[PDB]
Amino acid sequence: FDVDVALHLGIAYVKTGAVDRGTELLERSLADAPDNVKVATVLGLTYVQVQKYDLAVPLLIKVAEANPINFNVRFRLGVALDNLGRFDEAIDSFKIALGLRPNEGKVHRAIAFSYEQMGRHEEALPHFKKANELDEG
Repeated sequence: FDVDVALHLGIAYVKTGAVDRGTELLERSLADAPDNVKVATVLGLTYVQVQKYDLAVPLLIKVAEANPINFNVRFRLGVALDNLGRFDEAIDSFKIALGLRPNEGKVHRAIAFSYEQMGRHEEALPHFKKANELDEG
């Protein structure tokens, strides 16, 4: 069973719409199986850079299962989910990113925006507060 072929066969089914079938393959290529996980991490993060949020998400979710405590992966998966309009998933992933680094203001900010996009202003406020008291001064 060829893993390089699974990741790329996986990603093409995601873009195609069959997000179930691809994510099976993607999962099947990152296991505690390889280092294909490094390749999936760069693709995932790059797809968020290049605003292909559609595709970044399954990767970064399966990356996150395989490397559960990569801060940048939970943070950018948050950013991508937020751009897809999946705000609860985004807050949930930003919460974990803050768990790994409680003093990244950029993460309080992002979570404040996700709440606001749901029209939940009182919940946004403390994060806006913490976001501001976590840089100068």
